[PDB]
Amino acid sequence: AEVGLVWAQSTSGVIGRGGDIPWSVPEDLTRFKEVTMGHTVIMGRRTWESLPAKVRPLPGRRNVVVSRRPDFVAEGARVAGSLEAALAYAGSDPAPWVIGGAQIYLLALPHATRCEVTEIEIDLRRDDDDALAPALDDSWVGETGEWLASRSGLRYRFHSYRRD
Ligand SMILES: NC(=O)C1=CN([C@@H]2O[C@H](COP(=O)(O)OP(=O)(O)OC[C@H]3O[C@@H](n4cnc5c(N)ncnc54)[C@H](OP(=O)(O)O)[C@@H]3O)[C@@H](O)[C@H]2O)C=CC1
Ligand SMILES: COc1cc(Cc2cnc(N)nc2N)cc(OC)c1OC
Ligand SMILES: [Cl-]
Repeated sequence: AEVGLVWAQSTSGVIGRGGDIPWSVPEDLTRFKEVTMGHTVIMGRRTWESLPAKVRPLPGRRNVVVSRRPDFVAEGARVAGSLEAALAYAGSDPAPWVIGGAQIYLLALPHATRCEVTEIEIDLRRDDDDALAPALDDSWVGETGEWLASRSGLRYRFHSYRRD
């Protein structure tokens, strides 16, 4: 099983602020759908909460929420008490995806063999309570696309990385 991580970050490494994603780049949500469609999507409890209620569970995917609380309620999702448990509920899924947030990416990173990153050209100065992207060392190899204009007026680009 190829455990993948998918996220969007500013160039500075911010993925979340004030419980939200601090930009609007539609092309990123489209990409996210394209990558994750048909697979398990594993998320931390706070990410689950960040999603608008009507958008969740994410359709066409098996949703899993990681919590320490074995009685946590996620309507339309399986709740798991660890990342290892989350990966077990993925079953025979050949390519489960971890979809955030900061805490869960760090948990998953040792299992991961693929990362799909959208970089957003926005000037965000890291605050103390920002959610931050994991750093990838050079065991990770891949390709970086060209800068693209979003409908938003910001630029973005895709990075695809893998390791054995
Ligand atoms: N730009 C992007 O690509 C994305 C951005 N985000 C943003 O990221 C932020 C959320 O990230 P973050 O705050 O780090 O939270 P997470 O989504 O990573 O969830 C953290 C929670 O996961 C549970 N948890 C953590 N570690 C463990 C463990 N070892 N075992 C079991 N459960 C565990 C806990 O839930 P509990 O307390 O219930 O036990 C904890 O509160 C939001 O702002 C969101 O909008 C999210 C997804 C993608
Ligand atoms: C489809 O809507 C959402 C998707 C995500 C997760 C996510 C979004 N973009 C990327 N590139 N990777 C991800 N893991 C996170 C969200 O909010 C925190 C979303 O709603 C706004
Ligand atoms: Cl990067």
